[PDB]
Amino acid sequence: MNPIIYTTLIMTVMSGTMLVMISSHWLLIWIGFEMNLLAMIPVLMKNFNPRATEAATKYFLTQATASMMLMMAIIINLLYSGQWTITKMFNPVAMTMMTMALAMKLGLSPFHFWVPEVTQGISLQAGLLLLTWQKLAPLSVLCQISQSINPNLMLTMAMLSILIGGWGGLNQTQLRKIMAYSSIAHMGWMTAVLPYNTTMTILNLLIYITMTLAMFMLLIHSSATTTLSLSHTWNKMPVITSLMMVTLLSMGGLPPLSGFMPKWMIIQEMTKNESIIMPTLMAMTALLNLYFYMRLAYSSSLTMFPSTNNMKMKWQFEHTKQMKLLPTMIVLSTLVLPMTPALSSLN
Amino acid sequence: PFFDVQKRLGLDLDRWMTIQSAEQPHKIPGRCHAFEKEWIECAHGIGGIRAEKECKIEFDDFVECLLRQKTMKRLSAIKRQRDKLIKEGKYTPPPHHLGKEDPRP
Amino acid sequence: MFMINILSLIIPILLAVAFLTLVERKVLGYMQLRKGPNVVGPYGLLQPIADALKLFTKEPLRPATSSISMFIIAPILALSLALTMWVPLPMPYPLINMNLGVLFMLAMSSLAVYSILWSGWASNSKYALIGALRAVAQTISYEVTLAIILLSVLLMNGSYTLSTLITTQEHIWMIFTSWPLAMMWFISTLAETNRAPFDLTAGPFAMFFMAEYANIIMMNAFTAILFLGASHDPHTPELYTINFVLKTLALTITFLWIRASYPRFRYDQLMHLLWKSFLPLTLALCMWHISLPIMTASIPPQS
Amino acid sequence: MPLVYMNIIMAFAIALAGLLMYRSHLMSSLLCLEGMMLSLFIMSTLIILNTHFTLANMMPIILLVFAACEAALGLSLLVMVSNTYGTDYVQNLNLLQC
Amino acid sequence: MNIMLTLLTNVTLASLLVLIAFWLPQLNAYSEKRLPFSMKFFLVAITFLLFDLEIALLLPLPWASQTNNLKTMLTMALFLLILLAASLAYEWTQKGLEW
Amino acid sequence: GYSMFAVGIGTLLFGYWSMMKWNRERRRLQIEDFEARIALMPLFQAEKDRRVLQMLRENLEEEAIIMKDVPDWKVGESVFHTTRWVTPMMGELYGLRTNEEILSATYGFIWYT
Amino acid sequence: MTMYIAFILSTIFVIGFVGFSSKPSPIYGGLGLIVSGGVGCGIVLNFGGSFLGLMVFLIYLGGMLVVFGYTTAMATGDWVIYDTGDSGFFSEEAMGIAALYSYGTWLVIVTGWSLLIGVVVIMEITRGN
Amino acid sequence: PGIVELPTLEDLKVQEVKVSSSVLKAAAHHYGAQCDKPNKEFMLCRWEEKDPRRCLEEGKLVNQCALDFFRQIKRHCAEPFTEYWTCIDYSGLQLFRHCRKQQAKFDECVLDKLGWVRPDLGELSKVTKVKTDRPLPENPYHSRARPEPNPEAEGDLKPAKHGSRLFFWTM
Amino acid sequence: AGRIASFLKNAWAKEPVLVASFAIGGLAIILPSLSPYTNYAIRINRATPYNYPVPLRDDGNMPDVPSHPQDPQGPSLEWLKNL
Ligand SMILES: CCCCCCCCCCCCCCCCC[C@@H](O)O[C@H](CO[C@H](O)CCCCCCCCCCCCCCC)COP(=O)(O)OCC[N+](C)(C)C
Ligand SMILES: CCCCCCCCCCCCCCCCC[C@@H](O)O[C@H](CO[C@H](O)CCCCCCCCCCCCCCC)COP(=O)(O)OCC[N+](C)(C)C
Ligand SMILES: CCCCCCCC/C=C\CCCCCCCC(=O)OC[C@H](COP(=O)(O)OCCN)OC(=O)CCCCCCC/C=C\CCCCCCCC
Ligand SMILES: CCCCCCCC/C=C\CCCCCCCC(=O)O[C@H](COC(=O)CCCCCCC/C=C/CCCCCCCC)COP(=O)(O)OCCN
Repeated sequence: MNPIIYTTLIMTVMSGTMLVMISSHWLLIWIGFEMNLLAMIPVLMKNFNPRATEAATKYFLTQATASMMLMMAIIINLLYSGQWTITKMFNPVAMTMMTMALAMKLGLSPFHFWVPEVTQGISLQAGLLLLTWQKLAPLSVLCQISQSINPNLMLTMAMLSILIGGWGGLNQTQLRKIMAYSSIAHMGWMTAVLPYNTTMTILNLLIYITMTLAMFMLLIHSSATTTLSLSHTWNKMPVITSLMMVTLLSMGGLPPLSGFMPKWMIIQEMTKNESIIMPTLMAMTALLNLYFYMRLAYSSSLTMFPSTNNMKMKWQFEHTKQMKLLPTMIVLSTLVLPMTPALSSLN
Repeated sequence: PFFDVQKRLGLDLDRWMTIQSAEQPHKIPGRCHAFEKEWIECAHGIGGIRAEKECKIEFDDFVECLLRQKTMKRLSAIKRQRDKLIKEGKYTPPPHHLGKEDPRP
Repeated sequence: MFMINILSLIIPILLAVAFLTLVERKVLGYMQLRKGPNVVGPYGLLQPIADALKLFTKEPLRPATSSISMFIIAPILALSLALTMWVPLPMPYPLINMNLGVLFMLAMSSLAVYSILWSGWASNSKYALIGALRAVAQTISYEVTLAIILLSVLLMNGSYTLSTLITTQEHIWMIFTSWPLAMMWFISTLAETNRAPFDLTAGPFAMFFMAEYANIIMMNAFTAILFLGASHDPHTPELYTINFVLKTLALTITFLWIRASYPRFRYDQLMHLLWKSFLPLTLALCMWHISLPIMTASIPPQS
Repeated sequence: MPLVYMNIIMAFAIALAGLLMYRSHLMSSLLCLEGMMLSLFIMSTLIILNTHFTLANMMPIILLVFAACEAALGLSLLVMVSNTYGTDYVQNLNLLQC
Repeated sequence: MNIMLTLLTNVTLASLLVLIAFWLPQLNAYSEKRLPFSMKFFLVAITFLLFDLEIALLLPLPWASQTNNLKTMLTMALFLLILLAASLAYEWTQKGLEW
Repeated sequence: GYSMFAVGIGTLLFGYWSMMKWNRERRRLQIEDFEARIALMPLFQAEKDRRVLQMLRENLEEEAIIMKDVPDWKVGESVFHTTRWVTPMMGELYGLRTNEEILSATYGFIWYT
Repeated sequence: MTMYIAFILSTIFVIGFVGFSSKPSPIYGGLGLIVSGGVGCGIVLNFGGSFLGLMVFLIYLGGMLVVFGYTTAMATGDWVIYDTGDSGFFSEEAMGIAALYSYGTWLVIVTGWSLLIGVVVIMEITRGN
Repeated sequence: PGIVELPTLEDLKVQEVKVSSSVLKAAAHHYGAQCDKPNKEFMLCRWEEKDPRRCLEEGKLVNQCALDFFRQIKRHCAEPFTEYWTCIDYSGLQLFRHCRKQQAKFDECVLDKLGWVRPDLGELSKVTKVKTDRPLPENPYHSRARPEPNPEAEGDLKPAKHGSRLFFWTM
Repeated sequence: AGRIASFLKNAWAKEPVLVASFAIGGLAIILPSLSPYTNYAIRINRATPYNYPVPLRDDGNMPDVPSHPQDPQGPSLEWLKNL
């Protein structure tokens, strides 16, 4: 498209998210969600193909259903108390409607089915945007009303999301579907600590966004969307594969990498509330995510796969376009564990 | 999450529309305006937990005004008992309630 | 006696449509250096009755495979809307007095496209469907500018009440305050009813014809009330009724004149006419008529 | 909460269930979202009028507008999908899978 | 009550007349023997719809002129009309109004 | 060319001036009507209060007659904790009255056209 | 009582929603939704919302159900909760709706920006290529 | 919770003003000019007490004063008033403008008979002051006592003792 | 200047509708900020009493508040009458 129109649409998406974040009226939050959805579709359809159109229509159907459910929750809450301010709901039914709408918007299980398909259909930059920026508004709304949520429902959906992400990632050869299932598992981790501490939710969100940005920019740099395409990168850019392996190790939650910071903290927080069984199951299930991250690392950087003859020509050229923030993203996603107490900044 | 830009800048982007008793055009009064004003003045600055536990009387009155469920229950009970008595035949409505009264301006 | 009032509003409108057919034929004939129907009846006055009897006796050609429900519903909706839109109008006293009478008329006009859509879809022909799509697109396109012009003009009336238009124009006609909007409104009402030069398209056929001519008379009466305000004396409303009827008749004869005077547009040509000449001027004059009462401290009373 | 509110709520629930069925004809899915928004408009208008909350008389119209804008986009999407297949069937959108 | 009765009378008369028209000639015996989907019509329909949404917002303009805040109301009305004009201009310059 | 545009602008200005005068006169007439309503308002308020109180007392008397056999009923018991006067609901005034005037008080203004 | 006209209107509303929720022959579903919209407009008008009912009936029906039908053709207990006082010499609904410009500047800004972006988005999506 | 107290039917009995709205509109300007003091007493009491049961005697007073006003009208110029109201009653909108001549005749008659001057434009809408001896209600809303606020602690900040104290971190 | 004059003359030919629309819209934007009758319109809107004017309780320290509408003190509408 035209760069002016693309920039306008990106700023409209950001302004919708911002509208959701800064407003105190439920109508304005709904309007921000509508603005975000309206400006998000052409970004998903920036490169025209049938798969992108299918992904965009599935995404629109899901998000529009979620928006209608959210407005139903708002109107019921207004009916049982003539209040428009985003605060504790005051109605049991309204809270459930709101929780399901936000779970559908976030992609939490059992509303996860759209995330892998939409991520696979759209390009890598669209997937980066969808998996990073599109989680801020629903999570901010959830943080604002965390005192209202029924812990049973939120924790059930969190554990279901972790299990579904772990199991669904094991069966994937496509990199975008792997990222989608990883995002589902990380959302499950994020929403299990909302009833207890929203600061841990925000810390997990920030760490996950950093790692996802690094991984997507590495996948864009070495333009691969499959396992076998990524297996060719060592024969041109071995340093990229090494950085990707370290980032994958971090995403699996291994100490002393940055990815260990959230789960640890979250587990720690959940222990202060006499919740022992649930964090144990969450860690055991995160072992599945680690397994398929390790399989990707085996296929990419820890072993040398066969190459082709035409690769020689690619040896004579270098990238024209570069990401300025990719080194910073890699460093922030691998080596910030010593700076953990800085989480007191209420990030 | 919530970045309170309006409070920092003093903008009032959407706070004019949040409650019944906030400066309606032409000073039109909300049906539950008195009840909401009392509930708000009870719960100001106290915090959500203490507001929920301590201002329950005002919120109950505000809710009742808004939905009138208890008034509906009482009116239905009165009508049902009156219907039972008229079916039994030991009660007769006065001329006022039959439309035979003398209306006043 | 409300039912008697409803009948006294409905039956005369249908009679007026029936004799408007004869009036149009005779006017076109005399404009074409000939006579109109002057044989059936002393002065052609029995011609509409003969046409109605012939149409109601002739076999109806149901397509034998078309959607029966919509094939019947479309003329019902057409007649119902055409007869309903006369209720809001004040001549001088309206049968039904509405606060938002103008908005009600606009909503009825917006509904009127469903008959076109359903009749086109029922015919079970690709060409008929294409023609119906042309008609629907033209109708919605021109009702846009009808609505915008209407609100721009009403910004001087003070409300959506149709009776207040009589009070607004007690001294001067609204034609002098805004003639350009009236010109664009006249062209848009021509386009809305599919009258020339915008006419690109047994029993039920007569029903559609009656609905269309009823909408023609109704639109002309609406224009007369909106832009040519007749003086009303509360102790003798017959003067207002006669004056309003004469203005409506003049506007209808002006439609006949325009039909007899000009060739017709192409579809793309009238699309371009609207979307590139009326809408820009309509928006500009809407801004102007928003600003004018505030600039001149001439805001109408009601709020 | 009287019977009219429950009738409108069950209308919204019926529309939501009909949307979640997906027999075929994605146009029907759009129609179901549309009935959902219509029920939302009706019930919000009833609540706002009953409580005499003068300012929120704005928000039904706004809701309509925004929802209507959404409808437009959906139609576009539907149209484009048809341009690939010649029909708006739901079962044609199976290129992307879990 | 008056409006409902008037609507019922109008619909009843239309129905009676259409059925008598459809059955009067049925008493006497007689012989009794695609794909294209042009894109421009959808676009004009969508433009009408987008414009229609803009029309609703203004609808309250006749009442908006009595507020004592004439400056703010005038500014917002002109802003809405300017954005409608900008929508028209954008669709014009991008070949959205062509056949 | 110039003359036709000049004629159009001139008639526009004439219409603007005439409607300016007429609309200012209409504003003054509306202010006069509002003043008359303001002058009449206190009597209407007194009559409204007295009518509402009479209807409430009649309903209370009928409730006292009817509820004599209900064990736990208290005649004229409020449903609000507050002692503050609450504007009566429409069903409280016309609950025991005839259907015709219930429909009147409910839909007379809405249905009157 | 007129046998609860509001209740029967709500019942017809629910029946129409059931009618088009089965999704038979999307033209028939559209017509069922049109009937449901008319009934809901009747509900709002009978409640007292004249302007909002007419907004439903004009914008909703005459524009967007019309566009849905166009696109489809191209392809293959009451009376109790009410008030006691009056409004004055004006209608509260109109004043509140009217107040958006004076009070709702933020709403106007966001809605206008959203509609302009929607026009741009529609053209970009339907561009093709 | 409690019993709602209502005045008896005898307390609500008053000599009523039994003239139609056309007569009232015809007389409205002079009525507002003449019967102003009881009306303002009643309306000030009505917005201060926020209770119909606390304003009944003032309503009786305004009824009596309106009756006195109409008795004066009846005694001196019944015919001029009757002609003027006939005109007001005819019009459906009851517009003052429609029958200016009738109003002029009525105005002349009252001034000569009662020296009454019709209030000008913008006078009856003025906000005026009322000399009343009724006490100002100290708790018109019948509110409860507001709950005690939170302690609102204050002090001078010192560094956190032994740092963050988070796991093995010494700062 | 010269190029602007050439552009306006070239647009006034073959595009008169757009020129007229832009001129009318620009006037509608600019003129209200310069008219001296806008404040008169605001004052007229302020002088329209939709609600009952609630009297104030006299406390012996309100000289500018009238006791009767006929009293000289209080807002006047002679500017409105002369208009
Ligand atoms: C994985 C590394 C992530 C790094 C994050 C990006 C780094 C670049 C950011 C650029 C500078 C950010 C500072 C923003 C300037 C003004 C900040 C102000 O606007 O916000 C204040 C607060 O700012 C932020 O809270 C501080 C952000 C600092 C984040 C660092 C902590 C991350 C955990 C430790 C990991 C190690 C990272 C350090 C190595 C770089 C007040 O917020 P408040 O309106 O009152 O409430 C909203 C938050 N609530 C709802 C949770 C209460
Ligand atoms: C200050 C920060 C600037 C940079 C950040 C900008 C963020 C995006 C831009 C949009 C935000 C603009 C802020 C306007 C908020 C409206 C509220 C404030 O401005 O006051 C209003 C003032 O309104 C004025 O009209 C402001 C006019 C500004 C709007 C016109 C143009 C806006 C365009 C902004 C972006 C829109 C799309 C892009 C266009 C290019 C209310 O006036 P008033 O009547 O006293 O008070 C009402 C209360 N009453 C009833 C008790 C009296
Ligand atoms: C009730 C009153 C009725 C008034 C109208 C009666 C009609 C008389 C008979 C003639 C009508 C016959 C109908 C046939 C359709 C004719 C439509 C038509 O052709 O108009 C087109 C025409 C031009 O299009 P084209 O020539 O094709 O070229 C454009 C592309 N370059 O469009 C227009 O010009 C529309 C303009 C309408 C009038 C507006 C003129 C106003 C301009 C200056 C006004 C200034 C006022 C501003 C405020 C003043 C402040 C200082
Ligand atoms: C500050 C006021 C703003 C608000 C007023 C405007 C409201 C409504 C008007 C705007 C509507 C949208 C306009 C969209 C512009 C597109 C024009 C366009 O692209 O047309 C060009 C041609 O038109 C142009 O030349 C572009 C605009 C030309 C200038 C028009 C007037 C500009 C300003 C003139 C006056 C400015 C102020 C007054 C100065 C005069 C002295 C008072 C091509 O025409 P086609 O039909 O596609 O093909 C024809 C070739 N075969």
